[PDB]
Amino acid sequence: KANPVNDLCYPGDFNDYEELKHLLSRINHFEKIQIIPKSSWSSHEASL
Amino acid sequence: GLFGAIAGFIEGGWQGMVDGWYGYHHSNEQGSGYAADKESTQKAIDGVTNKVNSIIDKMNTQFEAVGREFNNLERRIENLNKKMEDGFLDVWTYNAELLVLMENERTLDFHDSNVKNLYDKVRLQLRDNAKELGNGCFEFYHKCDNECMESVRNGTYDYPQYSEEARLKREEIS
Amino acid sequence: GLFGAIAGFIEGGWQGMVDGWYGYHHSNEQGSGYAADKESTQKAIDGVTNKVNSIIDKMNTQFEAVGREFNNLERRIENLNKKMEDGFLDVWTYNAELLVLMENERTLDFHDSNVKNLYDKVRLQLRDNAKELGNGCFEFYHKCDNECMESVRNGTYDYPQYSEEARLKREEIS
Amino acid sequence: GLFGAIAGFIEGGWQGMVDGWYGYHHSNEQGSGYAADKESTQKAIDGVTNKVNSIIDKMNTQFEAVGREFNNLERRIENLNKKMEDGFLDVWTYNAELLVLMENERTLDFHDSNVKNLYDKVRLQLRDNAKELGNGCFEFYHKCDNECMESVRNGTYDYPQYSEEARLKREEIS
Ligand SMILES: *[C@@H]1O[C@H](CO)[C@@H](O)[C@H](O)[C@H]1NC(C)=O
Ligand SMILES: *[C@@H]1O[C@H](CO)[C@@H](O)[C@H](O)[C@H]1NC(C)=O
Ligand SMILES: *[C@@H]1O[C@H](CO)[C@@H](O)[C@H](O)[C@H]1NC(C)=O
Repeated sequence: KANPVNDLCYPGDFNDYEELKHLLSRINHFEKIQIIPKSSWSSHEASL
Repeated sequence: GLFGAIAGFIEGGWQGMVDGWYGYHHSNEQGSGYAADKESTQKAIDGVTNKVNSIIDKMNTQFEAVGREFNNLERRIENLNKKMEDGFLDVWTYNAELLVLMENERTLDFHDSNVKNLYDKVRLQLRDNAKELGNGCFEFYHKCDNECMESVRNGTYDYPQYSEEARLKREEIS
Repeated sequence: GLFGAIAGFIEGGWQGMVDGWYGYHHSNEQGSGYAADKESTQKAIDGVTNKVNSIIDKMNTQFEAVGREFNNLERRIENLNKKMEDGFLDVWTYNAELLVLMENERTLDFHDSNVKNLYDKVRLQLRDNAKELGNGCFEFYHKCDNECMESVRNGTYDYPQYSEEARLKREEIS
Repeated sequence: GLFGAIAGFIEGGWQGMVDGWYGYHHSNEQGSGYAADKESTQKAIDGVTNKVNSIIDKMNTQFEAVGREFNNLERRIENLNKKMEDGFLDVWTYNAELLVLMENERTLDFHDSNVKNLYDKVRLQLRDNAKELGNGCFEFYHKCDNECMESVRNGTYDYPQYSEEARLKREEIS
């Protein structure tokens, strides 16, 4: 939509946001992978 | 109508002529009716169809607008993109309208010549034998059959034989 | 002059003709002078005026240059903007010049047909009664009044009555 | 061929005519051959050469592509530059093709009128003296020398003298 309702829930800015949307025009598939699994942060606390 | 064939000499169309575009009306002893000659209407069909394709073929390469977005801090570029995209559309919509406007005039004028030249050859074949009335009508002298009308229709009008009977008909009215 | 009406048959214009564009010159027993027919010059006026407006109407949508400025560290964009703005002007100045160049030829050729077709109908009405000199002049046979000249002017030339006196004049010179 | 001069009346060209574009073929007692009139072919040469230069002269101002480079982090501008440069080329290649396509039709139609009007003036000079065959041939009556053919060629055909001998030849065949 022209005016999205749920965009960047937490306040802030997306760096090079328009640069990324240009790349999405040429990509037809996306897949999720476990680059850094959760529960692997034993020192810092991730859930809270 | 620059050539004047449409209106001018012949200002009335034939609603009964549905077989083709250009044809001849015969009113002789063996009835009357409308008939068509293929060599004239076929070239017009081929010429117009080639023109119609040519408009489509030439317009194959055209500007295609694409979406670009900016981050509210670069408005000179956004204005530059906006003025470029609609500027190209304005250029291309003028070419399409101008091309359509000119080719409409060509087709109407092209049809003028074909019927005009169709009249010219019939006058050039009949010559002294017939009289020119003014609305495209020819009134010949010889009392031949309907085949002579077809002879006019295939463009094969032999002059000499018909001249003697017609010249006997040029001296009895004079 | 493709149709050949300007120059060709009639190579000399009439400076005394200020009432209209196309007209007839009569030289008979009841004096001489120039007169105009409205049905020919009015259509030319309407056609040309429509053409003049059409050039203005079609050219309503055109590129409009706007000012953009850059900070001496972005010269690729400034060069891009400079080449885009003058590039559009170069495209649009070619369309305007080409349109004017072609429509100038149309008006001259359109005027050729109107006077040519005006000659064609007068020959088609007079036919055997008059003789064709070569410079557009017709020399008819009947000794009628100036109203017959007006009859030629309103395009209402009845043939039969005038044929008998003219054919008596085709046999006395032969 | 809108005017119909090419093909139509004269459907066969002359391979033996290499001196010029338009000319006359004479077949009389003093031999036969081909001859040219300069006033017709010179104007065609000047008109066509002016047209050829006009295409080059008008196309002097055109978009010139220039190289610009970007640093892989600004692709919206690179896409904008790429679409602008090839977009202008697409606009200009359409103008060049359309201009060539239309001016090709002009030259063919311009040549139609010149030979058509060349025929028209010869018919307008000979008139009753000759007969119209159909393929552009004129068969006059008077038994004059080859100079009369040149008289037709310089467009100076005095009518009266030749009328009396021809009218004596219009009454012996009738
Ligand atoms: C039609 O014209 C062609 C021209 O060659 C001729 O062969 C044919 O006989 C004509 N038709 C008739 C019925 O004569
Ligand atoms: C002019 O032409 C019209 C054509 O209908 C005719 O009614 C009128 O009588 C003509 N003028 C004169 C003076 O005859
Ligand atoms: C050619 O035409 C010109 C026209 O003025 C004339 O002067 C000249 O005598 C003509 N040529 C001949 C051989 O008569």
